[PDB]
Amino acid sequence: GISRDNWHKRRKTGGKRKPYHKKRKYELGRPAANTKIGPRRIHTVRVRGGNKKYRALRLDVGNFSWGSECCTRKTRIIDVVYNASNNELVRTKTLVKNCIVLIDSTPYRQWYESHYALPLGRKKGAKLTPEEEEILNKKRSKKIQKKYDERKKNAKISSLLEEQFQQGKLLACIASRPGQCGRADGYVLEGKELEFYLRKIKARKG
Amino acid sequence: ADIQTERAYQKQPTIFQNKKRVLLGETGKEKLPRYYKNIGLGFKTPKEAIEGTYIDKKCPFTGNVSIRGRILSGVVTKMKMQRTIVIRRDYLHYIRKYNRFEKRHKNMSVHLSPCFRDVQIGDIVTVGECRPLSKTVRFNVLKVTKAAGTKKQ
Amino acid sequence: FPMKQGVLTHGRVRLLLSKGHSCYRPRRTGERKRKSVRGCIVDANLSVLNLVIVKKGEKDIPGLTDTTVPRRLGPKRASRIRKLFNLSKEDDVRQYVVRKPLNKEGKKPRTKAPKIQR
Amino acid sequence: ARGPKKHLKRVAAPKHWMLDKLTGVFAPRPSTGPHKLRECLPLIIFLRNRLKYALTGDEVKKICMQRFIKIDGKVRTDITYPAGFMDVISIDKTGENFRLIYDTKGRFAVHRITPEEAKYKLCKVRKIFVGTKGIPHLVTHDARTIRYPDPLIKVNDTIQIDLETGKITDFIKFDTGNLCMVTGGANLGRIGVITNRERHPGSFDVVHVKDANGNSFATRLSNIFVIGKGNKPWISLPRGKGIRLTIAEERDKRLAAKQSSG
RNA sequence: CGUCGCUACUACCGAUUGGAUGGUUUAGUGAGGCCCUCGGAUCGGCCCCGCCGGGGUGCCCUGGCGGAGCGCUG
RNA sequence: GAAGCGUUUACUUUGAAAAAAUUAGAGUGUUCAAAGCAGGCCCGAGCCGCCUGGAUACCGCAGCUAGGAAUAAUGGAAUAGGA
RNA sequence: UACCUGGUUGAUCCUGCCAGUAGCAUAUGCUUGUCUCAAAGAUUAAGCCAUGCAUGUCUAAGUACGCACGGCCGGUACAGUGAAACUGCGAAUGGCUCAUUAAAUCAGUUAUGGUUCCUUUGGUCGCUCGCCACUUGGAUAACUGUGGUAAUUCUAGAGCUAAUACAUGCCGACGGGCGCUGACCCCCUUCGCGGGGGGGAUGCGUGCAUUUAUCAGUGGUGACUCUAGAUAACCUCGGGCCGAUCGCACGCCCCCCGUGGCGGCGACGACCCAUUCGAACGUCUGCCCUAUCAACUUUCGAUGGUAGUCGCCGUGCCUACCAUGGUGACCACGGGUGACGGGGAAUCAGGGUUCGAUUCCGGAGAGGGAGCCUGAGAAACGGCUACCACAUCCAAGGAAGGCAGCA
RNA sequence: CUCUGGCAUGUUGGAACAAUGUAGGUAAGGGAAGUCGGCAAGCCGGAUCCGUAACUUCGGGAUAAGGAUUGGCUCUAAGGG
Ligand SMILES: [K+]
Ligand SMILES: [K+]
Ligand SMILES: [Mg+2]
Ligand SMILES: [Mg+2]
Ligand SMILES: [Mg+2]
Ligand SMILES: [Mg+2]
Ligand SMILES: [Mg+2]
Ligand SMILES: [Mg+2]
Ligand SMILES: [Mg+2]
Ligand SMILES: [Mg+2]
Ligand SMILES: [Mg+2]
Ligand SMILES: [Mg+2]
Ligand SMILES: [Mg+2]
Ligand SMILES: [Mg+2]
Ligand SMILES: [Mg+2]
Ligand SMILES: [Mg+2]
Ligand SMILES: [Mg+2]
Ligand SMILES: [Mg+2]
Repeated sequence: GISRDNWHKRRKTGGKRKPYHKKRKYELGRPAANTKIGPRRIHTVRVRGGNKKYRALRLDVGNFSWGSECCTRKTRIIDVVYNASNNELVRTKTLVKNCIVLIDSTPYRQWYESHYALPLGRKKGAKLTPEEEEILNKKRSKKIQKKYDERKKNAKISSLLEEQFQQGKLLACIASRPGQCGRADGYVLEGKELEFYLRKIKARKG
Repeated sequence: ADIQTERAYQKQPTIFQNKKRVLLGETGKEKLPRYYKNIGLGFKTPKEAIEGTYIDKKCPFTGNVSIRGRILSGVVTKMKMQRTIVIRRDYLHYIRKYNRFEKRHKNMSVHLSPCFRDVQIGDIVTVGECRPLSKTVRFNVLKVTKAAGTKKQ
Repeated sequence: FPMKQGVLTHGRVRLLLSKGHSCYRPRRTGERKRKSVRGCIVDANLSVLNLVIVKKGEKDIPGLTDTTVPRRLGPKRASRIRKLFNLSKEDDVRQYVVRKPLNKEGKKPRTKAPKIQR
Repeated sequence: ARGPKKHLKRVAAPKHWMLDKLTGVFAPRPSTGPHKLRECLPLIIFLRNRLKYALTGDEVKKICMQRFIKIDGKVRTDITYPAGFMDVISIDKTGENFRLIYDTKGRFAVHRITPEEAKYKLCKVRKIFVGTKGIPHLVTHDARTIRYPDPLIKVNDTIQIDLETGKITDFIKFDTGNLCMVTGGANLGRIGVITNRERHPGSFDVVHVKDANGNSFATRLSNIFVIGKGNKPWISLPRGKGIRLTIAEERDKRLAAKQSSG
């Protein structure tokens, strides 16, 4: 089948190499996963040595980490916006190792309020009252309240990040390998890397 | 130009740029840390790689490559590829019948890290064996010595 | 050639039968062999037709609905005997197991009990 | 080949097994075990060509099945078990105990030892590492691993190990001026004292060893195995005391032995 | 010494867009396996729940036929 | 006892590691030899068994190590950007 | 043993070849009394094959309701021997041949800090707080019974029955501890405020393995982006471990009792680590003849960079975007080989010249190609699928092939 | 094919749809057997990407020969002021 051998290539000087044996199993290749976005469909392929590789044909939920806040949450992927390898991979909405994707920011919003107690992602407020009126006040005691404003002076979010929290979607880069591990973990873009990819998306269409 | 001249974003994977820069620290300029390692075997990491800004995953000092195996030298021949040069090694092959030697050479394509900015054609370079970097590249440049120059008229 | 369920064509086709499909037993682990099978629809060109009565009628078919054959041998697992005999718990479970009697002419009569598992 | 080899030609067998060329075409082919097959003795040769207890392969099969052979404190029924180096071969029915140690010519020799000196065994630590929950582990020259070792044991040292428990009774540190034994190469089976350890980064270290007679020889660090504290060996050395003698003096030793016995 | 004449042998050129047998390939067709997306001949389970039933006391613990829940799902 | 060489090599010597078999070759009366890796000592019969061997050399070229520095190549300070 | 002799001339000195001479290695001719070793369808055809055999396997210790035997000792689950069959393992070793193959194979050297690994040996298996457990579920073999087919190691329907097959699934340790969340309460500088500390109800996660991101720096390297820690989380229904297994003697505790609880020796089993046997791709150097082969490679990956895919892993292995590179008179590229490489063999002053199909190591192949299942390990062929070439049986509807294994 | 501009089908109309003709098509299977002779007809054909021999006055032969693709729709890149 698909072969990963080096003997079918031309040698460095450009001469032709004659194979001295037929194809061997240990130098095989399998068809690409071509992971899509959708309901979870993960296939198991048995690999060298009796081990197990998880083919991830479709994912919809991933485990992405904020990083700057050490907050990792299991969130839902919306779509793929940029891919450094091929522009077609974005068009077919395929999840690869390094493509950047939009993820739902609700779990990070929930952690932010339950940790910082400052409105993030909100536009004008007084709209989800049955819970937000309780998280902000909590009628807490002297020390806990004193424990919350010591979490306030370091409480600040970059303008680029907080703007995306208004939109409800954060763009993040995958760090795992769907089609090998069967999962789509990654990290949220911040800083210069976030600015670099925003410029690339803007140059793509803007 | 800068280090972002392509379709992806370069960064040393061991470095976190976004270390929660808030009002307690002046922003900026918080100079990002640089990953660098001593490659061992007595070789001294160049100062350019200690404090430069280039990104090279195949660099012996600022990349994810380990030098192990044979250490050998050569002469730079061409420098018309990106981050990699070809060196020529001259040796003598002994022939028993004629009790005489025979001059032979082998060209080797080696990876040249951007830390060695001052590299011309004809210099002596010591290379160390690493994992296969390309189809025909298995050695990485460790030290550059000038070829009876260091002064240019 | 035997007829295979799901072929869905009158006639004979060749199938790459793997382990435990039908109409094929593998000679070694992982062996697959291509065999000829008959479709599941019946027509004139069939040697036999295996048919199973699912319900009784008005009377007994001669030589068929009479002289009922017993199950060759009873349950063995310590739970398959409890379901058959409504054993609750520790109601002399060992003795309730069916004891098959053996009767050969050139020997004394004797009954044989099986080893009960679990 | 398409898989593991499970045959060993008689010619391709290790030399120190001291097998001849006419009995058969194949060799014991030792099973996988604590020691590599090039530096191990299968039990079949040890009970047939060493002690002559068994005559053929099936005869050494019967003796192993009856379970009197006890290697390293455990009964072993494998006909081709790899014995290895300084392993205690105890046959309790006959009351003899053997410590498997190379002779002067780099060959394993029959070393009868006392029963109480068979209760312990020396071992060379090869890799030291820490496991999960921060538990330090230690693997020896055998495939034997122990947990919770004394933090002073480093790599290529020697640990005093007692049988039937597996604990570390004591240990020998690798240092200059320590008695050792060479376990591989040309100088295999030579008893001597460490004189110098030169090191080569990225390559194998070379150590220099001087024996009792003053002969100085070198070898690789992987062929060193310290069996004494300074000068005093911790095990009963075999006949010849692990001293190497050239072709000149074993000849006159035969003539002296022959003349005395004549 | 060479032409010429006779006889043998050896190669050479030569119309025949000669012929034969191998090898490497373009293009077209393309068996079969594998992967993916479907597909669902069949095969079970729950909802059994028309009923005789019923027990901590028509409020079923249920012994099983039986419609089949005209569904949920493997 | 830790660090570097006040060049870099070629060269030469040493050491390591370099499968066995084959070759040379040590021992051994196979009845001699080609071979083989065996074998030898006493027994007065209790010898309720003793002593050995299964060496060594060579293994080109390339790679590793430590000494020598004669021959051979290569460099240091010339706009001093020198020690 | 560092060796020559005949032949051009009327005769002589040479050049120079022809012939002689000795070995070994194939065939052949003649001859042949003894005895010890001993090669042997390689050379042409890796051309074609009838027949027979060449891979099977059970211990006390996975599963016995065959009467196929048999102790019965007689009122009991299974005495014991056990065919068959399920299960596990092996069948990827060995053996044969040398067609392909010219930096390829192979040899020496070195690396995997770039990977996988059945088995063996040693670690680990109460580390996880979370109405069956005195043991849960369904089928299927073997077996009885009805057949079909010209034929096959072809099988269907029907009826049973087990597991260390296939699934499901607890108790227990287990009392808690730790980190977050913190109702409140207490001691507080007290004073009209801040207070500096303690307890703590209630909820959320806790172990190993995986995939991420972050923090610090118990052991180890020449050098880790090593090992080990700490935090936030993930943990894939064709979905990891957290024993529903089997024998051997049989014993202790009896307060509570009196019918339970405890017990040793093993076997099997496992997620993971180490080890062993390896395997795989790599580093440097080394190969015969040919220039009536001097320029090759690059659309169709050629050389390199970036990001991915795939693979057990590193790599143009493949894809996308880029750069125009890479190799050559130190012989590239191409062609030939009556080329498998090497250890080695013959000849023997020294230097060399030929020969290595052939018993040891490595490779390759199983009529020619190609593609796969199972498995730790095969692109397997005494495994399967397809095509091509041969070729067997047939009732012409189909079925079955691979001696470069031993004969 | 159409707009501006022009015209009335070329010195007659109507009805039918025989032969023979003039002009134009199609034809199973075969494929030059027809004929003095492939006459006539038919095949091919544009563009893109490959790929092109003998011979030669070295310019050519050459669109040699031979092969693949070609629609519609939705996009994506590159080429400027
Ligand atoms: K008319
Ligand atoms: K014609
Ligand atoms: Mg049981
Ligand atoms: Mg050949
Ligand atoms: Mg050979
Ligand atoms: Mg093969
Ligand atoms: Mg297996
Ligand atoms: Mg095959
Ligand atoms: Mg008209
Ligand atoms: Mg008119
Ligand atoms: Mg007119
Ligand atoms: Mg026609
Ligand atoms: Mg036609
Ligand atoms: Mg004609
Ligand atoms: Mg005619
Ligand atoms: Mg015409
Ligand atoms: Mg023409
Ligand atoms: Mg189109």
